[PDB]
Amino acid sequence: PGFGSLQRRLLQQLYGTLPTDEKIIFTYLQDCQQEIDRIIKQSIIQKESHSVILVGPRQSYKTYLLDYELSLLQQSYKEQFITIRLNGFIHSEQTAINGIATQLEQQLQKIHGLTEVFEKILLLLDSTTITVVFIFDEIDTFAGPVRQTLLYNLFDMVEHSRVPVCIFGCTTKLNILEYLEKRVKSRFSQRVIYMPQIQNLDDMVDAVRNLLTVRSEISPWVSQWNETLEKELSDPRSNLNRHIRMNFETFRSLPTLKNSIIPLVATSKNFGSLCTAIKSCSFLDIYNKNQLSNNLTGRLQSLSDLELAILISAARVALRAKDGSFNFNLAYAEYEKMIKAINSRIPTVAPIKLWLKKDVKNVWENLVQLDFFTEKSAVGLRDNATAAFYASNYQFQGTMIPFDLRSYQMQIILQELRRIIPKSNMYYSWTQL
Amino acid sequence: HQIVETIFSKVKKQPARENEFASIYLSAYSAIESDSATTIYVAGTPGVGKTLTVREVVKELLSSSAQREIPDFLYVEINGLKMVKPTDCYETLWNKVSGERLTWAASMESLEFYFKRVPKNKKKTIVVLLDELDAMVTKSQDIMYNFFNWTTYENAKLIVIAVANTMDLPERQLGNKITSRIGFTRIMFTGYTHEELKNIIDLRLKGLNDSFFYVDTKTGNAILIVRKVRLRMSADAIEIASRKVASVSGDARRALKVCKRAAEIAEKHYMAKHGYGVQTVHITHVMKALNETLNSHVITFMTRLSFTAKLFIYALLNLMKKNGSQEQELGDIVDEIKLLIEVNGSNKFVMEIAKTLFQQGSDNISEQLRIISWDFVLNQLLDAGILFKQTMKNDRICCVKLNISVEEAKRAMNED
Amino acid sequence: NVRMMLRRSMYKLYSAADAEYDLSLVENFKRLFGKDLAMVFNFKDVDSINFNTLDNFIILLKSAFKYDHVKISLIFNINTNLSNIEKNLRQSTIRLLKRNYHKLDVSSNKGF
Amino acid sequence: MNVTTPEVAFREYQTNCLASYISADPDITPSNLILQGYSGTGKTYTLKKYFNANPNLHAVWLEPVELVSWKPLLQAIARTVQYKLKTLYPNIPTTDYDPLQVEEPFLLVKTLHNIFVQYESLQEKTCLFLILDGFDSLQDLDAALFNKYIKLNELLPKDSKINIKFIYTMLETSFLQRYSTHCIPTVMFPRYNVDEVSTILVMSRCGELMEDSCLRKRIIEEQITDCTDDQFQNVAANFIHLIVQAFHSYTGNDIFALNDLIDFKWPKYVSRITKENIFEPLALYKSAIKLFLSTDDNLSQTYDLSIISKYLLIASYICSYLEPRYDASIFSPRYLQPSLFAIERLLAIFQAIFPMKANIEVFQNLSELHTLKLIATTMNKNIDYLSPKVRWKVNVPWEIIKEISESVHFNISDYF
Ligand SMILES: Nc1ncnc2c1ncn2[C@@H]1O[C@H](COP(=O)(O)OP(=O)(O)OP(=O)(O)O)[C@@H](O)[C@H]1O
Ligand SMILES: Nc1ncnc2c1ncn2[C@@H]1O[C@H](COP(=O)(O)OP(=O)(O)OP(=O)(O)O)[C@@H](O)[C@H]1O
Ligand SMILES: Nc1ncnc2c1ncn2[C@@H]1O[C@H](COP(=O)(O)OP(=O)(O)OP(=O)(O)O)[C@@H](O)[C@H]1O
Repeated sequence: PGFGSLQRRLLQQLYGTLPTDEKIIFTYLQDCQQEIDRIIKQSIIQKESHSVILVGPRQSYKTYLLDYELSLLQQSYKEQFITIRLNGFIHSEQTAINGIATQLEQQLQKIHGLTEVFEKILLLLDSTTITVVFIFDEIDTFAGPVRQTLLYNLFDMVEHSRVPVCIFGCTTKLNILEYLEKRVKSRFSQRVIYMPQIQNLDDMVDAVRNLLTVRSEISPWVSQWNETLEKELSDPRSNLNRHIRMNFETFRSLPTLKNSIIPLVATSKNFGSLCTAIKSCSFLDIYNKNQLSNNLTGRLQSLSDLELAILISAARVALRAKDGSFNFNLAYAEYEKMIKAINSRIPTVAPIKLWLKKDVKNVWENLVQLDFFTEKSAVGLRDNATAAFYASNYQFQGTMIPFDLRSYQMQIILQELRRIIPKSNMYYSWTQL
Repeated sequence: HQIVETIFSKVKKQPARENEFASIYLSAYSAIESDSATTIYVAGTPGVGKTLTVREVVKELLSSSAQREIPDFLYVEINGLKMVKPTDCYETLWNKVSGERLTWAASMESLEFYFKRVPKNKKKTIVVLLDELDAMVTKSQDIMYNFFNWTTYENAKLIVIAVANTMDLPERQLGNKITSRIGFTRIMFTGYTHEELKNIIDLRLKGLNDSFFYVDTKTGNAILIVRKVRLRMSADAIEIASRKVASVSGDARRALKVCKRAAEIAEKHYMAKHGYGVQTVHITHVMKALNETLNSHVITFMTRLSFTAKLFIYALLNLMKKNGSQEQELGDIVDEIKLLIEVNGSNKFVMEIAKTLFQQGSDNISEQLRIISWDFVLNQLLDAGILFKQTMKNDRICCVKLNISVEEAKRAMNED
Repeated sequence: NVRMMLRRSMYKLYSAADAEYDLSLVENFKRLFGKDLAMVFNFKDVDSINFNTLDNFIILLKSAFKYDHVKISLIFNINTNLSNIEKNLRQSTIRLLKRNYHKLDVSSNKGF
Repeated sequence: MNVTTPEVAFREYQTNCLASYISADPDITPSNLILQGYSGTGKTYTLKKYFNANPNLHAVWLEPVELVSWKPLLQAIARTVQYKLKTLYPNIPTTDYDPLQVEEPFLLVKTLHNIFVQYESLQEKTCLFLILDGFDSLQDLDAALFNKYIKLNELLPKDSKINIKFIYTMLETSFLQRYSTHCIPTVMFPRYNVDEVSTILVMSRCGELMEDSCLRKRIIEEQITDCTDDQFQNVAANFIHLIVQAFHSYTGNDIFALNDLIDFKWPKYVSRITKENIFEPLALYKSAIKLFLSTDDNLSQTYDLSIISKYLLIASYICSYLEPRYDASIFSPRYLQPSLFAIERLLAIFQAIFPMKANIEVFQNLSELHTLKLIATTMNKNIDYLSPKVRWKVNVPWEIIKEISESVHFNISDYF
């Protein structure tokens, strides 16, 4: 019964929504964390004006630091900062202004209980007085070839506002200083901060230690949990340590490892079960193979005999072709030819079905949907709504020409088939030309 | 809590365009005093002092109007990058001149009627500043045309000043109709020299260099004139700042920002050693600001990438060498990585690295056609802007190209 | 496209109902007009319709059978032989159609 | 917090994964969750099966399949969330917001914020599991759409007592691989094995067929005396195994096609049932053989055409598959798509092969063929036959041209 308390405590720490007094800052992040915190405190406590962009890939803990700093400062300066949040994906170049207008009023309501828009905002702040905080995710989206009036005004307000003004930007591009136009680039304070990447296995081991340890006596098994965690992080031959090393070698986004670990803690039913699972550490293999179950090999292992034979025949035509193109007629011709060959190599007796061309249509439809084939020049999923509009307006020839003559290209080359297809398969001998 | 200011606060808190000021004022005074209408064109790179000089000219013309050397006039300031829509210019201009709130179509016609038809004696002189004029360009370029066209009307009594990126823009982008009206009245602002940047910094810090302060030993709060402390900034530090910035851009803001950055660095040095007699801002403080402006994080970030990303870039470079091409299909790279693994396959740990890359070190996973996290690193390089990928829903014929320069990639691979 | 098809079908349905623009109109039809709905979709010329759009629109209409107050009937006008449709539609849709279908010749040359 | 788990067969791992990431406390659940699997994988079945065992979870169900574009998808979220909140907690005084006012995602965020503020008086923080089934099945879809719903709830105020916890279901793998860097918790559905599909069909569609009217007739007609429900179950079960083993290489491993085949062939198989057919299903197989020898998914002298039309369609095929080089020699690439040609060639070849001059009946038959779509043109809208830009091609396979040649006694087989 009491195991549930610790099991929930572990998950609550894992998701990261801890109280500011209980929250964790990883060691390798602390330098940039203090660099950000100094600017934030200068802008809020000491009424300075600044503009900063944070750099780093997605899931690099970039916004977590800002959230931690604001949650810290809300304890002592609750009445002295206003936060404005804008996201590049949701807010367009039009909807940003309305978002700012609504959020300013929303903050002011709980506080009290564009040539002139920004100036009137400043005048309202002056007449009601508080430091205005701007947070931007996906700066590159705002910094596109579309006119950058929003950031142009925001960075101009830094050294001209009668009210303290601070701007934080978030993006993953490294060429940010070329994304921003020369007009905007000039006005920006250019104190670019690059998030510290994990660069040693010691960094990741310490991050795991910080993340999974329990610092308070929530449960009587907290001492056992911390000790077991440190033991498994200590012995180099631990299964968990091996998996952590593999993660570090493969990809260095820590939240991926966090999300991988979450099911292990969540599924645990008892402390003994938790200890056995974390020692064996076998369920990460199951998770990883399920991550791989809908890959090319996973889809290929599920096909039927006739589907596999038609796939092999299509691959052979693609291989013989100069451009790799093929169609239904050639595929069925090769299927008939290989069935004839297989029958011929079986001696005739003195006194295998070639499926009808109509029945093979269902097999063709199955394979086209499972993405083993693709249309000659299929762009696939378009990038943006305007591209989707122009795509849906147009009528492609490949959708009009008959089912038997649509041109396709192959995704699994015959060599990959020979790697994957078991040799016990009857059609395996045709995986060679 | 009290706002604590250290000795460096005044340095962070805190005359070069007189000839340009005189030239603009001379033309403006001649046109305004004669009750005429004309178009004034201003161009230059950002941060050289265009807008500030124009504001100084306008303020001094108002001073002349206060002295009644010239008659009264009305000033309107418009920035092209502050408008929500281009049509708002017509509404805003008529709103300031007349106080009305008509639509853009009515206001544009009202402005056309006002400048052309209304008698001169029934008007007040109007001066308009169209900041970021090149940002107001529409498909029909009417904003570029109509405002300057109204200055050709002798009854307008209208003065229009425009700020644009380039001097020869009317010839490069506008028609002969607009270009002739603008004519010869154009003025250009050139970026400052290093000594001018040094002079501006010294002027901003005229009363602060070598000055004494009273500084609270318990909090670090400083009062310009508890113990007596002095502050200084190295002249060579200013010189190396001025020379570096002037070799990069004429933007005066960068030179001011560097001094603020250097002062902030010195402030950190002061606070770190004290843990809250002359505080000289040293050339190392300036060079630190210059270093972060020049150095690029690309190479170190690449050297800090995971193993799979480095292997991807190495294989792509190997294909670039073996093919002499700029882009390689994933059909090439996926099996070129296999080739590079196989060539060294005679080594024992190559078996373990293959088990990691193709079965993730588990027996329950069968052979994969992609290395583990192929998609992850492929997207991550695209997310960081390192890599360029073309849209195609085929996982083999899709082409991949480096966005970064080749030599820095080679250097990053060498350091592994 | 399917977007236009559903919109126009709902427009005609609403016009008829008010003479006495999406699937919610079918869902809320009884709560609006108090009567059950029976739809007869008359495909006036199958041989000229983009079979992809029709194939997807049939699957779209397939969701309407969740409602107990709606019934649908489809009429196909074919100039060529019946098998010309079988080549162009996907075999998933043919299995939907085949469960309840009737075949009728309306030519004027019926046996002299 | 603890959530009970239904025993969904062949989805045990995914049921455990949905026991994870879903709980009463919003501090123990993620902002986004994706379940992925191709059609006929059980995701819509399994998710509803899991929610049907834990009513306390407040789930909202929507289907982009019905909602054609993104505007209906946005509006339905607000509508259904508002209605569900009224259904759950009615006593709180609230004010309605029109779901048709949601024209932008920002407006969706605004409306959600307003609704949660209206419920702020709630004692405890609670989850709101908004569910979207088949996100990629949306017909008006683009890549940039999904990020807008990934990064949505962080714009909501975290103080709100109601927290939205999105759940998505997806079909394609090429959709997931553009969003792998986000590390979103993902639960995967692989295609079922044959042993799984057969048992799923036996468990699901056995009793429904077992008591249909068709058997309600035949049982009495054959005067079965010792029949019990177990015999019914076994006899019905044998049918599914027979159809699966007969048509597995044709359908594949899809439940839908097997269900449709069972639906079509079940009355006919029941028809063959006699007194001696039950208790020996081998005889049932040995009498209904022709059901298992043809798919019978077909919807039903195949073409009855005029002689002029027949020869026109012969000549058009000759034009479409004979290279233009041979028109001056023979008369004086089957697997490939047909090449284009001109009417001038068609008329000449038709005149050269018919056993006719230029009476209107020839052109009438040609236009009839085009209306029959036995011959295609290079246009889609506003057909303009007489315009010179249009070109012609054959839309008929060889297997029909051969029969036409036989019916008109022509020898196309000797021209190639
Ligand atoms: N309020 C929060 N509480 C707990 N964890 C959080 C919070 N906000 C973010 N995180 C953590 O942040 C990690 C991902 O990084 P983060 O959210 O900071 O990046 P981001 O802002 O999405 O990045 P980018 O804009 O560069 O794509 C996740 O592992 C998540 O747990
Ligand atoms: N001669 C100068 N002396 C002091 N400060 C100057 C001088 N020239 C420019 N500055 C500083 O540069 C700032 C920007 O100047 P200004 O508004 O004229 O920009 P600009 O040259 O038109 O360029 P941008 O297009 O980037 O606005 C001013 O606020 C001022 O502090
Ligand atoms: N474990 C199972 N046991 C029994 N029946 C199952 C099982 N899994 C799936 N099914 C069957 O699968 C059928 C198809 O529903 P399913 O949930 O598979 O659709 P789907 O893959 O979400 O479809 P779509 O992509 O068209 O929305 C259901 O009618 C259900 O009976």
